[PDB]
Amino acid sequence: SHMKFTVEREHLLKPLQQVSGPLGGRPTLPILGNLLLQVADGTLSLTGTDLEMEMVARVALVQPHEPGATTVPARKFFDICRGLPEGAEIAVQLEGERMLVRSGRSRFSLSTLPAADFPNLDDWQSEVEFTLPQATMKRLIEATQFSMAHQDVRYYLNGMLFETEGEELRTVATDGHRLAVCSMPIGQSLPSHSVIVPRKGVIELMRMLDGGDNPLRVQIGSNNIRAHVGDFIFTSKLVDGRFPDYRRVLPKNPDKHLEAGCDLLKQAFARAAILSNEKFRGVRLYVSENQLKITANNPEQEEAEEILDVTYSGAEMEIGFNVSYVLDVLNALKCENVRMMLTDSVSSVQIEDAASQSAAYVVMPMRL
Amino acid sequence: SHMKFTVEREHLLKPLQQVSGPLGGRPTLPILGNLLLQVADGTLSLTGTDLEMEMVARVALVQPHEPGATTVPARKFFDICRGLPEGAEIAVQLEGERMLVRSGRSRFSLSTLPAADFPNLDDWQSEVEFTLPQATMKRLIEATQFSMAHQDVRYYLNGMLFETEGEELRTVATDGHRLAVCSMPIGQSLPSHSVIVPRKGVIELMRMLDGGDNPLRVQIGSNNIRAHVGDFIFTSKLVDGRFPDYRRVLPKNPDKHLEAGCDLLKQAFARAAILSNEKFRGVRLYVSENQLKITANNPEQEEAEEILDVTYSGAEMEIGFNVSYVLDVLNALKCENVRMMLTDSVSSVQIEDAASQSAAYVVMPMRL
Amino acid sequence: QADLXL
Amino acid sequence: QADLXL
Repeated sequence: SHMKFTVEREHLLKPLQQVSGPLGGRPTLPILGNLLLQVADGTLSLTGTDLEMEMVARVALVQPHEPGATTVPARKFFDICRGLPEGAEIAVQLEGERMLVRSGRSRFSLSTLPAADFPNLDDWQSEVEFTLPQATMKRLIEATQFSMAHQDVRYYLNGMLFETEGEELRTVATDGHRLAVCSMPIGQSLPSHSVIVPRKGVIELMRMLDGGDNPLRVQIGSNNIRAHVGDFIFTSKLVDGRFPDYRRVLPKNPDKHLEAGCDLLKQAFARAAILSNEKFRGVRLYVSENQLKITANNPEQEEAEEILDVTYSGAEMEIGFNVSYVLDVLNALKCENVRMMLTDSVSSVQIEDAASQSAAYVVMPMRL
Repeated sequence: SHMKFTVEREHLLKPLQQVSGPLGGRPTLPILGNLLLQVADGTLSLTGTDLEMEMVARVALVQPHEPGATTVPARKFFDICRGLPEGAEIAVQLEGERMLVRSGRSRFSLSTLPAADFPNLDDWQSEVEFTLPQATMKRLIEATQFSMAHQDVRYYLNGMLFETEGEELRTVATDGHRLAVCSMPIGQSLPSHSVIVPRKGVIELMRMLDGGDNPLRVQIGSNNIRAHVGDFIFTSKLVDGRFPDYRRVLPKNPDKHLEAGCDLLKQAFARAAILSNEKFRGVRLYVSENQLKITANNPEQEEAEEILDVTYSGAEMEIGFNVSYVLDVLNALKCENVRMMLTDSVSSVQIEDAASQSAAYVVMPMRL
Repeated sequence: QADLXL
Repeated sequence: QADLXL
């Protein structure tokens, strides 16, 4: 190969950072630490992969260039380009098994691995397609991602449900103790479809959405998902499993409704958490006419107690929660007031913005 | 104990953070995770220790209070005060073996350990005393601390030499490969004295200084040091050993002098470092008439090369250095131009601000 | 901790 | 790496 290109540092830095996204997780196969570089039809393509997902960036080439392909260590190449001064011109050329980088009086010779060895995802067909604002996709992911399981044996929970229904796009995430669900209108009629995006890909897609107005084109296949925004393309294999129905966890007929200031609740739970058991993180909620009492105890017999003025008219009840799950929800709700819908001490609780029904959170209580 | 006090959160946060400094993440003894609280003569005193050093803070009490003393978990007490809202009034009282903390409708009951069990450093006599501005002490420590050894077998290097000579205070730090020395006038005739402050104490003393109008009073005993600034008192045991002589490391008659822009040198070494050996971090410097060439190679046979215009009149020479040691010096020198004094490829090199002789840095080369 | 009835 | 002659 005789791949050759010359590009401005400023046009290369964001693409490098973006395609280096799937390179987390310390992969064993050495080429997985490399980026695939391809020159063809006046375009430089950069690809980063982890075998499950691919991140692609396209850079227009206006300066003399020669077609070809190679793979280069991602971290070293990024650090070199990042380390060069603002407005630097980066001249790249291949010499046998080495990639030469020239800028000003700086020269770098990098070891390569053949482009022919770079893993790629199998070709697939899109079956569902739609366009939506970047901010809408980001909101759907940010509102629910903290509720995804991390390394659960129920592999289908280590990710996020993306469901199309009517004119809405819905995201669902659960770890079996708590659930998050967000729905947004996308002003387009859609077929009923649901897919599971792996957690690693969900995170990388969310980090890819940084621009404003700019539309996101989504293509969903039987085993893959693709999202394109500007010069960036995110592709991932889907999790091949059946996701639980979120409707099963929603309180059937909640008879108890609590309303309180979001920040006031958040700060009271955060202080009470200090004296909660380090392992179980249990807090006790005492709900009575217009008052909430939060208590936390630990094995050292230390105790925290917080009393808040809230809006509540119902029967008095005591309920236990893992304070971290409650704090995660309150931190996700960027609002003034919070609503809590309860039934009894052993049943699920729904937490929402008192003013909006777009995102619902369900936390299962603890006996303690 | 009768101990009772009420103080503003804003007057308690800085003292709590400061006295907690010597506290390790894993105390071997439960009392070592506690802060001693003492009320006497209208003052609240707070003490934290690790047995080698102690940090004391004094808070004036203007609201009703009762004398007494107790010890309380540092982390929990700090988190409670930090977690309370801005402008909160914190009311503290003892109730049996628990310490009650009350603010608004927030109530916290903490476990205590008797004040009589709190470890105290032994009584000692000061033999050397002087006063200097906080900014002067901060400069002396900041200019040299990065060159202290961390866990060297030569225990006397895991710290900093503080030396008084004439009207000057000098700090020396070395790890056996590189050395840093800074001298400042203190406008007071002093006896010739030198002591070794443990590295943990050096870091503690550094963090307590904020470069304000408050002078720092230093007291040096045969086995201890004490530093008083404003309402803070830092005391540490000294390292019982003999510190080597910095003067024998200084190039005797350097025949080669290099001058270059500090940032230009720093950025060239930082880029060349990317392709240096990960363990040994070796870079090669080739000095010729008004030119510096920096090269770095790794076991993967990758190579970085940087060429710089410098001021250099001397015979051509090749010298190897650990790039991290060079970068540490350049980062410590907050200046425009740097001077490098060399003899040959096997001898020590002195680095300093081309415009100031206040601080000097000596780096021993690596064989090429 | 109770499980959500998934 | 050469040692400083301490």
